[PDB]
Amino acid sequence: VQMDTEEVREFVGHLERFKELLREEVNSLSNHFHNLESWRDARRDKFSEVLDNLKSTFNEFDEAAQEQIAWLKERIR
Repeated sequence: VQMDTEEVREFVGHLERFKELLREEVNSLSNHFHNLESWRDARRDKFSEVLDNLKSTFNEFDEAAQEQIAWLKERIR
């Protein structure tokens, strides 16, 4: 066999935990932020967006990670 399936299984598991953790952590952070009633200048607005470009980047990572996980699981046979 070429690939080492045990090594690959372990990485897949880790990729899975990492991508579930980050989505839950960024939702958490975002729900907290948008729930601040008293910070509402143009700075809050500048961060709202910085948070949004983080959220977009994670979900693109998420999508790319899911497709790699699929390929690797297939390779495993």
